[PDB]
Amino acid sequence: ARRRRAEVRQLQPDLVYGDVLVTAFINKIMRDGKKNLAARIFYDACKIIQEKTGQEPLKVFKQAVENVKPRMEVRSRRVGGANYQVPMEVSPRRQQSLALRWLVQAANQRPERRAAVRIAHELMDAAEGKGGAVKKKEDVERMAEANRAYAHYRW
Amino acid sequence: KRQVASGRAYIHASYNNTIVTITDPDGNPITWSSGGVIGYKGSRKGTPYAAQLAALDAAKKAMAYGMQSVDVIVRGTGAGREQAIRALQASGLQVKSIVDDTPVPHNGCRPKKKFRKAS
Amino acid sequence: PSRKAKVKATLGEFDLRDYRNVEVLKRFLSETGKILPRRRTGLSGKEQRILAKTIKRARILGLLPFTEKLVRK
RNA sequence: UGGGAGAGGGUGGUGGAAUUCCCGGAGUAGCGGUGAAAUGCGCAGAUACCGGGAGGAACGCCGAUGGCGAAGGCAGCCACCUGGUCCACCCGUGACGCUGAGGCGCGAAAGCGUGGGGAGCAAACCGGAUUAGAUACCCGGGUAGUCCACGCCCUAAACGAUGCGCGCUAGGUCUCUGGGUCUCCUGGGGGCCGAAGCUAACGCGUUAAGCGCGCCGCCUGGGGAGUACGGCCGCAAGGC
Ligand SMILES: [K+]
Ligand SMILES: [K+]
Ligand SMILES: [Mg+2]
Ligand SMILES: [Mg+2]
Ligand SMILES: [Mg+2]
Ligand SMILES: [Mg+2]
Ligand SMILES: [Mg+2]
Ligand SMILES: [Mg+2]
Ligand SMILES: [Mg+2]
Ligand SMILES: [Mg+2]
Ligand SMILES: [Mg+2]
Ligand SMILES: [Mg+2]
Ligand SMILES: [Mg+2]
Ligand SMILES: [Mg+2]
Ligand SMILES: [Mg+2]
Ligand SMILES: [Mg+2]
Ligand SMILES: [Mg+2]
Ligand SMILES: [Mg+2]
Ligand SMILES: [Mg+2]
Ligand SMILES: [Mg+2]
Ligand SMILES: [Mg+2]
Ligand SMILES: [Mg+2]
Ligand SMILES: [Mg+2]
Ligand SMILES: [Mg+2]
Ligand SMILES: [Mg+2]
Ligand SMILES: [Mg+2]
Ligand SMILES: [Mg+2]
Ligand SMILES: [Mg+2]
Ligand SMILES: [Mg+2]
Ligand SMILES: [Mg+2]
Ligand SMILES: [Mg+2]
Ligand SMILES: [Mg+2]
Repeated sequence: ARRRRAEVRQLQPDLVYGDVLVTAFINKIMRDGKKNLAARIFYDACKIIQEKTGQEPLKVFKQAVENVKPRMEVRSRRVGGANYQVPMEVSPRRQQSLALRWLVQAANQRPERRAAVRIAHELMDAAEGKGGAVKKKEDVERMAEANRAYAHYRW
Repeated sequence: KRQVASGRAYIHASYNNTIVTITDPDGNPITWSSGGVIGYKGSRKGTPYAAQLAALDAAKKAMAYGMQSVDVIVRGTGAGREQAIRALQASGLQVKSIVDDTPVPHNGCRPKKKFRKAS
Repeated sequence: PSRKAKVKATLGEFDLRDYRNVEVLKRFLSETGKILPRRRTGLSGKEQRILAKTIKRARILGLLPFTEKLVRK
């Protein structure tokens, strides 16, 4: 993006929730272009968040996400030869991107054999406040701010 | 312990550190801090954040004597002078007035090479 | 910019050689005991040069200051 | 004769800011330093703050794109001693002028004698770093020296890299100093742009490299070489 400012492509609303944030997560769950396979995993997991919880998946989803959105992170920079981790805020678009990605990544790191389960189980632990997705998040934040001595390098 | 209520706050900014000395209404020091007194051990001492803490530390230490207001005296130029001030204005302590009093010779001693080639 | 009125403009008939007239000379020193530059005092090369000689004399007598404290920063 | 502007020079005196040191108070763990550090300093209490002393050196703002001087070069303030120079009047001498081999004097910094003084800075040196090494650049110390008196040395990018003097050849603009019928004229300086013209160009252009006259000094391809030798000069280093 040396020229213009790149336009964030708009996604197709969910066919089961008319939600774009879902399709987004579904795409991240997606492997080698096989979307059908992906979609299933999600819904199948939504049905599992249905049984094991009176709350509707869509709601568990949102919350799970919301908790894993980092609000601060440390990006590098060169000064005097040494490298400094400059703590800077995190734009909305990126917060989301890191969230959904982190979930799926944390999910597939889980011990349960069935995919749809891991996505369901990670999603739950998420909204709950626990889970490695959130651990990754809290860590990015610990990292950031924990360098407040270099914050005077406003990006 | 002695109770003072009002006093002086001398911020001494440098490019290597920022020390702070809180004194009674007529110069005698009550408490003090610096980038060293607090954690930072090195070049970190000069950073503005360091300045902020040193300010707060000294500020806090001071209130443990009653100090409620202070007159500020700034000396020197440094990557962390304004922050020390801002820190004291927020340290609960009342900042009666800020005043620079950085020493400057009316041209006298020959500076080290590190500062010449000037003019 | 520098247009809050020239120092000479405000004063009236004064003796630039009177090193005791602190009330007037006072007008030519900045917020600090520093001698204001022509672009501010509004004097002429010849006058400003005379003023300076005077201001300095005053300082020796204790009438005027060599330096003052800034009150902000 | 009357009037003027100057860091022009010499001597004495004197003021305040800052650095260092010492004394005292108050305070307590660090200060310092760098790209990052370490050497270094600190509980025998440093750094930071306040008060008092001692000492040396240099004068902030004004300060300019400014002024003075034959150059070197010259700024805190006061007094004394002293050189140059500009303008007005148009009053005296009556060509008494210009240049100037040699000579004599002056001559930044460093350096050299003898004697002082040494706060800060700082060749050498002693150390810490950096580096492949680091006889450096960066950091901590530090002697000569830097300051003064007296005597030497006499060099330089001592530069406008432009020898003095005089006369002549559009103007515009800014500026420092005088005089005036103080829009603007006149004179002496300092800059910028430019007529004619000049210049290999770059550029110069009433402050000439322009147009001319007088006198001095220099140059004659590069290296060898500012060397050798010989003279002068110097205490020496070395200079011509
Ligand atoms: K010696
Ligand atoms: K031509
Ligand atoms: Mg498929
Ligand atoms: Mg003089
Ligand atoms: Mg030790
Ligand atoms: Mg002890
Ligand atoms: Mg003292
Ligand atoms: Mg002494
Ligand atoms: Mg002159
Ligand atoms: Mg010169
Ligand atoms: Mg006559
Ligand atoms: Mg006659
Ligand atoms: Mg000489
Ligand atoms: Mg000398
Ligand atoms: Mg000597
Ligand atoms: Mg030193
Ligand atoms: Mg190398
Ligand atoms: Mg080595
Ligand atoms: Mg050194
Ligand atoms: Mg020159
Ligand atoms: Mg000649
Ligand atoms: Mg002109
Ligand atoms: Mg002229
Ligand atoms: Mg003129
Ligand atoms: Mg022409
Ligand atoms: Mg021209
Ligand atoms: Mg001529
Ligand atoms: Mg020529
Ligand atoms: Mg010759
Ligand atoms: Mg030859
Ligand atoms: Mg030679
Ligand atoms: Mg030689």
